Amino acid sequence: SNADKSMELMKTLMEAFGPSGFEREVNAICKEYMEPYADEVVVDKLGSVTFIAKGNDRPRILMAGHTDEVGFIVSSISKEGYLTFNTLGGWWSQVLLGQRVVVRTCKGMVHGIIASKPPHILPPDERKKIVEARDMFIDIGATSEEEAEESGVKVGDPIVPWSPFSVIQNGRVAMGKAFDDRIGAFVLMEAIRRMKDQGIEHPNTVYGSATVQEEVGLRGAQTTAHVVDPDVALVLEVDIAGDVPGKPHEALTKMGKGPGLVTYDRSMIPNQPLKEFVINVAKQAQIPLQLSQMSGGGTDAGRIHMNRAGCPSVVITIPTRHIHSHVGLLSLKDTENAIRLVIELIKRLDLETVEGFT
Amino acid sequence: ADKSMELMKTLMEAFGPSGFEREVNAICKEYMEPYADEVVVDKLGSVTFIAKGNDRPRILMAGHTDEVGFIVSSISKEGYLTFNTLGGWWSQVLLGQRVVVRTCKGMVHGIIASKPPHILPPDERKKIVEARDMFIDIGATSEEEAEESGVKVGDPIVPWSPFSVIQNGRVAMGKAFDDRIGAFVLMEAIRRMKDQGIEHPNTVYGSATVQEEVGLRGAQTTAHVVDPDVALVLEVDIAGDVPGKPHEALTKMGKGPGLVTYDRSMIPNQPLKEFVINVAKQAQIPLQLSQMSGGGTDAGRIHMNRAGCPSVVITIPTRHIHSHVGLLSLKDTENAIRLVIELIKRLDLETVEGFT
Amino acid sequence: SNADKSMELMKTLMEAFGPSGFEREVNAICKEYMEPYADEVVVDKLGSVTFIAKGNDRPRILMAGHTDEVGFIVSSISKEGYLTFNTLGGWWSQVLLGQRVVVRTCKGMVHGIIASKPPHILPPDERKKIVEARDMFIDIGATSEEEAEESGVKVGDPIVPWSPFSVIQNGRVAMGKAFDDRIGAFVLMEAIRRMKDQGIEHPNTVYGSATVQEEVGLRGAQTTAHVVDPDVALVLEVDIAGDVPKPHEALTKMGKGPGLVTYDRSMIPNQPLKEFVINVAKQAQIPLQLSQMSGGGTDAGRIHMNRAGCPSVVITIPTRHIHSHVGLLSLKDTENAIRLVIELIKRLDLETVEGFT
Ligand SMILES: [Co+2]
Ligand SMILES: [Co+2]
Ligand SMILES: [Co+2]
Ligand SMILES: [Co+2]
Ligand SMILES: [Co+2]
Ligand SMILES: [Co+2]
Repeated sequence: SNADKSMELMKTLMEAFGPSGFEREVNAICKEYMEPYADEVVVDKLGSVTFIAKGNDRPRILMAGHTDEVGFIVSSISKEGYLTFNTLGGWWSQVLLGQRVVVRTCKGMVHGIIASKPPHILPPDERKKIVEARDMFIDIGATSEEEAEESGVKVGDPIVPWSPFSVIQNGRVAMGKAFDDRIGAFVLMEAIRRMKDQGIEHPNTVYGSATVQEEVGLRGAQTTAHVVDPDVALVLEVDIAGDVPGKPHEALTKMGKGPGLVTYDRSMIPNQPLKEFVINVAKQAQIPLQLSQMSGGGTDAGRIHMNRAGCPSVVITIPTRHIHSHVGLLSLKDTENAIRLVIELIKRLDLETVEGFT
Repeated sequence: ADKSMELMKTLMEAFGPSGFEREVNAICKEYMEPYADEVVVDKLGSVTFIAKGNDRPRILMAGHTDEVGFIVSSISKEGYLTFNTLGGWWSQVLLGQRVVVRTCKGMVHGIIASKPPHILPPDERKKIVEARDMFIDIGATSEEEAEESGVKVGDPIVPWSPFSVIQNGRVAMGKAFDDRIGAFVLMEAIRRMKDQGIEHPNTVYGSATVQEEVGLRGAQTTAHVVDPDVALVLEVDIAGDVPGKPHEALTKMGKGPGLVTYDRSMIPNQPLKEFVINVAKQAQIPLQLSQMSGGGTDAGRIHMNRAGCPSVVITIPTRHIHSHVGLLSLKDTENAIRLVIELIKRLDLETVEGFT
Repeated sequence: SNADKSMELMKTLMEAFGPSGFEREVNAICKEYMEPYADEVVVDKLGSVTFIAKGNDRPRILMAGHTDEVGFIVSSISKEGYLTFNTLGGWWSQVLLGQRVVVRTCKGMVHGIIASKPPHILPPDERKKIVEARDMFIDIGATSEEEAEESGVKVGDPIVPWSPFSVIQNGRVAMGKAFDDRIGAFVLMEAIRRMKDQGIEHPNTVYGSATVQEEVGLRGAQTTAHVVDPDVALVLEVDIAGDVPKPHEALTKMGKGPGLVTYDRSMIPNQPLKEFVINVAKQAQIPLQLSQMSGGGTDAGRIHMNRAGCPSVVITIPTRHIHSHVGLLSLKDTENAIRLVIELIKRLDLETVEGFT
C-alpha cells in the first residue's frame, strides 16, 4: 500500500537522526524512497541531495525542503561525566531543561537528559533567573569523566532531540520532531512520486531538493542553487501557527486551515507575479490557502532567489505548532493540500508563464 | 528475575498523580498477592501489606506511590487546556514537555506550551514563563474538538515518560522514581523475606502511601491505621552529581543508599539513626549521610502519630526528581533492599524500646 | 412566615458579631433557630456547635459551614486615643482604609473607622505607596488615651466589619458581610429543617456543624471531625465568583448555580464521591459549576484527614467580594445548594458510601 508507505516514510523521517551538518542518515532515507521515482539524482558537496523529474530542459523548477533539524553538538566532557553542548540552529532556552536527547558516538546512540544546577542549591535571587543554555549540560548517567568516555563520546559529536512520531486526534494530526523541514521534503518527494505514478505531464524539468544546513545559515540552499541554475523556485517550509491563546497579526496561519503562502519575510520579498499565480492556481483548484508573513525568520529562498541574476521564488508552508522544539504538531490534511497545490503549480509552469514573471 | 524489572517498568510507567493513585496501587496489590499475609487500606487510597510475626513491635515501611502531576483547570475557547500543578514543580522544566490526560474516554496526549516569544515584546522574552501562563495543547482547533476527546475540568494529568535502562544495565531512566522506587524497595524486601524464609521478631507493615507530594496526607491516615512502634520511610534523595556545592546535596548516585540525619519535617530519633549506621557498617552496605535542608517526607507525619514514633528516612539518590525524567542506580536500589532486610531482622521489642 | 423566618435568620446571621475566636453570639443564633428541628446538639470545646438529625447509626454524614468571619483584634491604645489592630483571617489591605468597624468591649459595641496618616503630610514618593495594614489604626472619635479607655476598650478585644444586610436586584441578590461562611451554615441548617418539616427519610445520621476558627487555620473542623467520626463529609463554603471584567482562575459565576470543587490547596476530593454529586445534580436538574481553588483551603482540609480518612467534597455558593466588608450572592444559587444537599443525603446509604473507598 502507498498510503502505508507514505506514513512509514513520514515516521522514518521525523524519527531519523539529522541535525545541521550531520544529515546523511536522513538523506539516505530520501534517496532510498525515491530510487524508483526520480529520473536522476544530483548532489552538492555539503550533502544536499536533489531528485530530477525530466521534461523540457527549461524552465527548471527548484523545490526545496531542508532535512536538517535543530540540534546540539558536544562541546566538552566535564570531570564528573556531564557533557556541555553548543546549539545547532535557533533554540529557545525555556524549552530545553528536562528534555531527552540522544548523542551519536562512534560506539552508537547514547541517551541523556538536558539538565542544570537544581534551584535549591542556588541563592534565592538566582532561582527566579532564567537558566541560560550556556549553563546547561547533558546528563548521560555517568559518574566520572572515564565512565563518560567509555560510552564513546567525543567533542564534536552531534546531538538530537529524542521524540517519537505518532498521530493523534483520530488520525488527523501528526506529532513529533523535525517537521521543520522534513515535512517540506516529504511534500516535494510525494509530489514527484505522484506525478510519475499517475503519469502527470509537466512542461518543465523539476528539481526536488532535500537541502542541508538551513537552520545554521541557509548554507545548502546556496550551493544547491548553484548546481541547479533554476528559473523559478518553490520553497517548502513550516509556518509558525498562531493557534495559541492571546496577537493574530504576528502569526496569521492556523493549523488545519490549509497551506500558507508567504507574502513577506526577513530573507525575501517574493516575486509578485509568481505570488499572484499561486494564489490563482489555488483558488481555481479550490485548495484553501492562508496568506502569511514571517516578520523575523528566513528560508532557503533567501539564498535561492539571489542565485546568479536572480530567480523568482515563493515560500509555501505547512502551519506547524511548536517548531524548533522537541515535539510539534501539524495537520495531515494541510500536508495533503500542499502536495495537491504544488502539483497544480508544476503542471502550469511552462516557459512562457515563467518568463512572464520577470 | 524478569518479574522485578517488569514491576519496576510498570510502576514508573503507570498513571498515578497525587489524588489519583488507584491504577498504581492496583499494580502493587497484584504483585503482592502471593507474598503478603494480609492487606489493609486507608480511606485516602493507601494500601499496606502486612508480613506477620510478633504482634509487637510494629515496623512501618512507607513509600509514596503518588507522583507529581497536573490537573485540568479549564478548556479555552480555542481548544487548549489550562492546568494546576499537583505537587511541587519547577516551571523551567515544563515547557515543551509531553503529558497525558486521563479522561472518561481514555488517555489523551498533549504538549505543555506557552505563547511563542516572537509574538511578545522584546523585554518580555527574557522573562521566565510562569506555569500560570502555560497550557496544554492536545491538537484541538476549537473548544468543541477538545470536548470530543472527553476532557473535563478536574481531570488528572501526568508526564509522559517511558522507562528504560541505560549505562550497560546500571542506571534506570524514567519518571515517578519519587517515590515508587521506595515502594519498589519495600515490596521487594517483603517478597524476599517470604521467598527465603527470613525470620523477623516483629510484624512488618509495608505501605504504599498516597498524596505525599501535596502535604503528607496518606502518611497521616496510614499511621493512624497501623499504630507503629518504629518507622522506616523510603524516599529519594536529590543527588548532587551536577557540576558546581557539595554540602547542599551530599549524596551521589552509585555510592549507596542515603540516611537522612535532618530534614525540615523531622529530626530523626538518634538511637535509631545510630542503629541503622551500625547495621549498615556491619553488613558492609555503603551508606551516605544526607541532609535535606528544605524538603519533607511521609516521616514528618508518621513520627508524630499518637505519642510519637521513632523514625528514620532511608533514601535512593536520584537525579532530576520532580521532572519528566530522572535517573537512579540499580545497585543503590539493591543495597537499599539489602539494608532494610538487615534492619528488620534485628528490630526486636527490646531494641525498639531502647530507642525511647 | 417560613420564608420570612428564613430571611430573618439570614439577616440575623450576616449582621451578627462573630470573628474568628469569638463566635458565641452567632452560634447562639444557630442553636435557637434549630431547637425545634435537631434531634440532639453536640459541641466541641473550641465553640463549634453541631446539630444531629437521627437515622441509621451509620453512615455518619458531616456537613460543615464555618460561622467565624474575618475580623480584627485590638493590639494597643495609642496615647492619642487610636487603636492599633491585628487581622483575624486573610484581608487584602486595599479594601480596609475608610471602612467602618465595631469593637466589642466589656461596656458594649464601640464604633470606629479604619484610618491612616493622610497622604498630604507624607513625602511625595511615599503617597504612591500602598498603605500596609501594620500602619493603619482605628479611630473611635477619641481625643486621648483616657477618653478611649472610657469606652471600655482593652487589648485583645474583638472587632468586626460594620455592614448591614439587605437584598437588591428585585429580591434576587443578597448584600452584606460574613457570607463566608454563614451562608454555608444557613444552607445546612435549612436542609435539616426542611427534612424534618417534610418528613424526608434518609438512610443515615446527619451531623450539621457550625464550625469555628476556619479563617485562622481550619481549627474547629479538626476538633469537630474528632467528635463526630464521620464516614462522608459535605463541606459548604463560598466560591470566589469571577464575574468581574482570566476565566480559568475563577470559573464560577453568580447565578449559574452552586459550585463543586474539583481541586483545592487543602484537598483533592474523593473521585467516586465527586462523580456521585455531579450525577445526583444532573438527575435532579440542579445546575452545578465545576470549580477549582488553586490557592485556598476549606474545613475539608482537616475533616478528610480524620482518623483513617474521610471521603469529602466541597460544595460552594459563588459569592462576590468575600473577605471584605460587603459581598453579594444569589438567593437562587443558595436555594439550589439546599436542594442539592437534600438529594445527596437522601441517597447516601451505607452501601454507596463504602463504594467510595
Ligand atoms: Co526551516
Ligand atoms: Co527552522
Ligand atoms: Co517523595
Ligand atoms: Co517528591
Ligand atoms: Co470560608
Ligand atoms: Co474565608
